Amino acid sequence: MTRFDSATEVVRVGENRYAVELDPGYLIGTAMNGGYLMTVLQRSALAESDHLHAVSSSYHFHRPASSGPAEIETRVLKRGRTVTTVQTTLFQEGRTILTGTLATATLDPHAEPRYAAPQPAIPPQHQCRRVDPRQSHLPDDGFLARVDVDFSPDSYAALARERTVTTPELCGYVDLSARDGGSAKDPLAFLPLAVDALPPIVSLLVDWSWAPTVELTWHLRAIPEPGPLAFRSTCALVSDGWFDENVDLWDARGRLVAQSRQLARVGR
Amino acid sequence: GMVPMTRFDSATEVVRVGENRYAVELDPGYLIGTAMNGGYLMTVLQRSALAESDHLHAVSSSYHFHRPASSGPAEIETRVLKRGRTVTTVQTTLFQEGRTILTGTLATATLDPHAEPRYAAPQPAIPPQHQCRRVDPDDGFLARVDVDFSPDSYAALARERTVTTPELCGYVDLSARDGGSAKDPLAFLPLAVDALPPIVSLLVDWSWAPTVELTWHLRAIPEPGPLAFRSTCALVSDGWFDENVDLWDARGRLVAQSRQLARVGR
Ligand SMILES: [Cl-]
Ligand SMILES: [Cl-]
Ligand SMILES: [Cl-]
Ligand SMILES: [Cl-]
Repeated sequence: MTRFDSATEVVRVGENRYAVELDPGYLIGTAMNGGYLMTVLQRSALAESDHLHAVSSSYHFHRPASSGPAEIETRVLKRGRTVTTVQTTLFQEGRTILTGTLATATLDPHAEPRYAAPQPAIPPQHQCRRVDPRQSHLPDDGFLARVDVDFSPDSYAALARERTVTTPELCGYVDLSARDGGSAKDPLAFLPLAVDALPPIVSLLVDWSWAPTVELTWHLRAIPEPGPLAFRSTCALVSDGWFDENVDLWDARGRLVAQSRQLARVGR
Repeated sequence: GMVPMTRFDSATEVVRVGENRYAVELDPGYLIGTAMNGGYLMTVLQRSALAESDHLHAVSSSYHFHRPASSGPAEIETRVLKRGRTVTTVQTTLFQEGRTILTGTLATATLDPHAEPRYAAPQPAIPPQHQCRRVDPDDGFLARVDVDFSPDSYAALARERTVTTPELCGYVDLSARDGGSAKDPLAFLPLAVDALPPIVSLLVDWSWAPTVELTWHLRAIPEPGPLAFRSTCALVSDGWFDENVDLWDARGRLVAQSRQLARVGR
């Protein structure tokens, strides 16, 4: 087992009802990381579905969650031969935290694209640079110790402020941490965390290092084989406190597997 | 003279029939075959959502399309999920003939009309509207909008060009035929993001291309007038494609970012 496998398990407690334990190791401060809460909700949805994969998932974040127990309430909105859509909502201390709606279907793992834009040039993982997480009061050194994130030299330079930031862009490789048990066993389970496992892109543009997510929708495009994911994060506009963070993930083979866009407002 | 209001203004109004309950008439003029255009269905849901909100604007709207709608009456059911000082989130579902058509969840907030970007990537180069081309010809959806394509985009659609990267750009607006430019562009954005030819047309022949999910974000209050657009797509595989539409207003300000995931087949 990897820490993630244990941390993200959801137990069926009743019909359309699940129980989960939020692992404080995924705290980014006083709130749980959003991607971790997505991972748990994704599990609830596929448990209720006749299809294997979460092909489009839209999540609306209402309030921060903390460690300990949380409860999940699911609802199938539409069942179909190709697409089955499930609504899943997370509760904690009598309050709604987050709601997701997921279009589930079963993708062909050997499907050949009819068209595919090339993966943008990203340096090999060995030429990339990682920042060793220092110790933290957060349980087991909090969120930053749950994932290994390798940045291209330019991305590192950007985050470390040792270079000019003309256009906001980060890239490199991401995976579950070596510390917690190595690469994800089930990549698909990890994608919802992966899309939200990187430094907020806004940190490169205004002087806020984070924002609570308001909305994130992400799409599964191909079935990835296990291993670290190549990532690229961009932003087209910061205005009236609002910013867009666009994260794409590719696999070892250069196959686009995830396209994510979240919207968040600074100072909330 | 001119009509004091557009077809769109009448066609997309919603009546409150009870608590968290609205009635709406789907205008057959917005049909693409037997199924109502998705953006028109979004416009109507957005109205119901804002009617239930203490905030003015639909900042993030995520929509899941369960089944196609036909013309005639439909009923809308709303639900406030979260109320806040900055954000209020409203769920809204559309029903027709006892069946769930579409469900949207909208993060609503009030954006500052005078707010200026702290950062902005550049609008892509798009020829002016006068150098663009409109298809010369249909009492359905294509007559509800006026869509001008860059010469290269027109050439691509007309198959007069070798397409490499699937891209379309130009200007879009409510049609002259229907009363001219949108009088409330904020109400028109949910239709605009889904008012273009499917991007997958450039890559494959297709007989059906239904939207599965669309999420779009409102980035600035647009000034009235035709919207500059750009539509792109990164992968068409296993019968699915992504359609990414960005919209800018007359002053080159980014106002909408849309991504939909859709099926494609023959
Ligand atoms: Cl925090
Ligand atoms: Cl059903
Ligand atoms: Cl079906
Ligand atoms: Cl509330």
